[PDB]
Amino acid sequence: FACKTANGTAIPIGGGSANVYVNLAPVVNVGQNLVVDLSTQIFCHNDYPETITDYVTLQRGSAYGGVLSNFSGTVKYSGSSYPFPTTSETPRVVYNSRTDKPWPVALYLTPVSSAGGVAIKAGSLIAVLILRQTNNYNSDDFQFVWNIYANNDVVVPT
Ligand SMILES: COC(=O)CCCCCCCCO[C@H]1O[C@H](CO)[C@@H](O)[C@H](O)[C@@H]1O
Ligand code: NI
Repeated sequence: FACKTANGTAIPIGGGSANVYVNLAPVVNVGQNLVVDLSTQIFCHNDYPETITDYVTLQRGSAYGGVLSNFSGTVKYSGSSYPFPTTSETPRVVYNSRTDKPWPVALYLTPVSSAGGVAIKAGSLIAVLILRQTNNYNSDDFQFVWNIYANNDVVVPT
C-alpha cells in the first residue's frame, strides 16, 4: 500500500508525510461553502490485492491558520459526513486493487461571522488529514500524513 498525489509526490510503503496544495475559490460569503475535494489529488493502491486486503480510514482531520480561525467545517469521507476538525477515526474503506483509486475525502468550509478580508492566506497551512492504513495479513499499521496548503488567498466579503 502506498499513495501519491495527482501531479506531484508520493508517500511510499510504510507511510510518511507529504505536502499538498489546493485551489480555493477566491471569494466566499457567510453561508456559502468552500469545497476542498482531495479525491482528485490523493490516490492510493494495494500492492498485493490477491492475498492482502488493505483498510483505509481518515484517522483525524485538523484545521490550521485561517481555516481554524475563520471557518466552520465538515468532512465527507467515502459517502458519510463528519465534523471538521474530526472527533474520531472514521469507518474504513477497502483498497483491493493495484489500480490507483482516489482517497475519498472532501472538506466543506463555511466562514464564521467574524471572518472578513483575507480569511486564508496564499501558501499557508490550512489542514492536516491523516490516512491510517492497516490490512488483513500482518500487524502493519501506518500513517500517511497530508499537509494541505492554500494555493491562493481567500476573501470573505465584508
Ligand atoms: C503467504 O504469503 C503471502 O501472503 C505473501 C504475499 C506477497 C508479499 C506481501 C509482503 C508485504 C507487502 O506489504 C505492503 O503491501 C501490502 C498490501 O498493499 C500492505 O498491506 C502492507 O502494509 C505493505 O504496504
Ligand atoms: Ni505499488
